Amino acid sequence: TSGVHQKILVCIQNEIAKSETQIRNNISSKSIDYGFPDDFYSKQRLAIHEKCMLYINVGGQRGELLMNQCELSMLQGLDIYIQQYIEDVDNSLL
Amino acid sequence: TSGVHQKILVCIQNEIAKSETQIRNNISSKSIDYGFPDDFYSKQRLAIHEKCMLYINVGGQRGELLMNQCELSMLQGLDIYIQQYIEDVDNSLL
Amino acid sequence: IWPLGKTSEKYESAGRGPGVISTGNGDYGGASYGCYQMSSNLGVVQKYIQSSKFKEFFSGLNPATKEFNVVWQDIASRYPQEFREEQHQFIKRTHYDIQIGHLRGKGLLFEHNRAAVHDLIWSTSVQFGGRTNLIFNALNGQNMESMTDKDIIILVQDYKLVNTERLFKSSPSWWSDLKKRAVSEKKALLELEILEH
Amino acid sequence: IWPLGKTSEKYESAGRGPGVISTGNGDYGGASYGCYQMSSNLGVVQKYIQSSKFKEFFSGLNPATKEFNVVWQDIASRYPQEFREEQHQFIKRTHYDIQIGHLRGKGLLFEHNRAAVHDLIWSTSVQFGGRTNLIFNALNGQNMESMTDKDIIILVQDYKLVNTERLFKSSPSWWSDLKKRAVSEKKALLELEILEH
Repeated sequence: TSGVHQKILVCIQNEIAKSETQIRNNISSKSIDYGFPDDFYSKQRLAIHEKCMLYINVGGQRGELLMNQCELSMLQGLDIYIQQYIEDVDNSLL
Repeated sequence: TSGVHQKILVCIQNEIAKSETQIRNNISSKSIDYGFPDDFYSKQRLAIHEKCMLYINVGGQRGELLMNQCELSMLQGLDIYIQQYIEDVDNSLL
Repeated sequence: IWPLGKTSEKYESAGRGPGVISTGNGDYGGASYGCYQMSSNLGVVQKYIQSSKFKEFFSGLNPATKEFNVVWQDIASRYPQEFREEQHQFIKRTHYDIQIGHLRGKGLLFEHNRAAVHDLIWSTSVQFGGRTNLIFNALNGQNMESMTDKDIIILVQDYKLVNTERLFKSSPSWWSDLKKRAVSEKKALLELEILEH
Repeated sequence: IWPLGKTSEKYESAGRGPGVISTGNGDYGGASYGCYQMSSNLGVVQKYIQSSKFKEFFSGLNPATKEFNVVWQDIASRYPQEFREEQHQFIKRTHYDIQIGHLRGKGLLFEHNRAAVHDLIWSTSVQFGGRTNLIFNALNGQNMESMTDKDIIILVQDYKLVNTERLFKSSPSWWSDLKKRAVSEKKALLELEILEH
């Protein structure tokens, strides 16, 4: 990247994309004991977006890095949360 | 509480109430450099609700404890996130 | 003559009448209703009203509102025995029966035993859900006779007690009480099994 | 004759023409446009189009769409100098001018100096925002002469470099490059200040 702003953005956004994909794949998996609502990903993804977007107000490129870095952190959390939930439903029901 | 389910619920819910209140108070504080959208709390609070509510599927009272305990954890996180954001905007702008 | 679920009532109903309404703290606290405190936030009281002989008393009203609450307590005071009994039956269907039905399909039969084992089934089904695997797991790899009511009770109550931390990771603050409960119910259930015969 | 912002162009425009469109990865990646890659996801390209002499070319079209993109590259190929120049001016207004204006109100004046100090102002305003306090803070408690262009440059570039970790907590993975950048720009700006006179 050599400090090129846009190249940094591309790198983080690729990680974000991987996280989003892993989360949609979990949710999609078909057993209705998990009970994920229809628009669950899209409503959570959006909520994460609006939260992280406040970081633009911090100013300039730095704001974007923090914003993109927040989206990544929130999605990584969402993903772990969902995995954990799936594991708990699995070992609790019969 | 002596293990009475409902008494446990009341205790956790009181902590939740305190967290919600601390978050609304932060958001409400008036300087438009922070730029919180109008329905920011209510949309985030709702998103947190739908996420934690999946825990009911784990079954019975245990599901409720986990659900309520998740709401508390998410709100504690949201609160810290918002405080941090406010501190970063404050020491970045002029 | 042993009321089903009596062993664990102090954790579930805690001596509440059928008119007991509590208002919840927090944005999503809502209101909780009756002996077992059906939560409107969880959709439970709404489901109960859908099925109740009292359904039409609540027509056009919604939970966690002053008007709903007046109707709820009117019914409690005019039909304390009817209301209480139907509330108990609603919990029985939504938990006890479900666990009985699932254990029947996994091979486990209790048709029927002393009130003690059925109080264990009730208690365990309300605390962990009508589809919990905790009993079936407590009993895993076990010839279904040479198994007395006493063995069964000891087994699942010991299982509940050692799995308290796994089952309640998120809530280490409530471990002490949750363990006290499993121990306390073990003792009550063994005493009840003897008084049974 | 020194193009304003030239010292940091390799971090901002990186030799892109005014027709450069990149598609973003992720649900909210959108599209980024021009020499400085105005992001549609951030609302930036929309704001630029609102103000552009080319506004009506885009009538009824939206960013991150095939049709918008055809218009954008048509304008780049028919007006490469005009498009490039106006894009640069849009960045100047949204960053440089703002930082110049705020420093003027905090007491700091640069009317004007060698291109080097103004390239510092540009660079710093694009990287940290038109309202950043980083320059004003780098210079805190300092008589505004006995302050050469060289002192100013050394001061804010040293400030940027030691505050890299405080300013970018969330991103410790990009520290190495972020420090290399501040050091690299310090050297370029000092060389430019000398070539200035």
